[PDB]
Amino acid sequence: EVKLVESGGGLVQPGGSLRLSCATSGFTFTDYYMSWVRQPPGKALEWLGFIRNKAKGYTVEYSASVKGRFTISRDNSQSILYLQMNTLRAEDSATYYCARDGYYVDAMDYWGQGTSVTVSS
Amino acid sequence: DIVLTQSPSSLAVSAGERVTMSCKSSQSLFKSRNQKNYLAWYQQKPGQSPKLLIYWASTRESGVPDRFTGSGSGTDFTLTINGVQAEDLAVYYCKQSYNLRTFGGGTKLELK
Ligand SMILES: O=C(O)[C@@]1(O)C[C@@H](O)[C@@H](O)[C@@H]([C@H](O)CO)O1
Repeated sequence: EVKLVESGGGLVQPGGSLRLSCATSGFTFTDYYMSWVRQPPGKALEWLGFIRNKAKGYTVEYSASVKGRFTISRDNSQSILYLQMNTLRAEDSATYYCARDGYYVDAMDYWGQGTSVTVSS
Repeated sequence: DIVLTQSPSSLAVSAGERVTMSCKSSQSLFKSRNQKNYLAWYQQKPGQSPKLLIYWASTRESGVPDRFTGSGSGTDFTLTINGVQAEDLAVYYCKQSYNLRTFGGGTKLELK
């Protein structure tokens, strides 16, 4: 059974930092990519980037929207995905979904329940 | 900077009916190598996490009911739901995975 559990959500103030976590299971972690998609309350989904798998070299990619500020890393041993965020701008706020990606179906076939981020002064 | 425009923005319908919705692309999403259209449709019920419905334009994901049918290629794609059930109420996103990933604005489905 595939499981993706995100965590580390809550109130923060802009410019600060926040570390989002995403535990996995039920599949060979290193066999797949791992993407981060976010959805601002009342808005559409946004792909932030992924981290490739073992065969590719666990290299990372980012959308122009978050490139530089956010950085993605993984922990193959424990099979845990991470999103290191920097300068939590007012439009950074939203529910953050980690997902299972790759070049097999070229899609995110498994998603987590997400973790909410709210930026309040 | 691939841009995916979905039409319409929203659409309400009664259960059991047949609906279509459009996904329009900026660049061709067709790969001449494996001859695959790098586009996927995603279902997201209100307050829940998104779910893969279809990939490679027409390939239905495992478990997804037969009434969900995806079609099109290049820049033009559509999602067809033959006999909309109550469970179907949700926002539908098309996504290009031709170069990294990009989601459309989404098409919201209502059931009255
Ligand atoms: O970024 C990748 O490594 C990846 O292989 C992801 C695939 O889904 C696919 O988009 C691919 C491009 O099509 C280039 O081959 O890039």
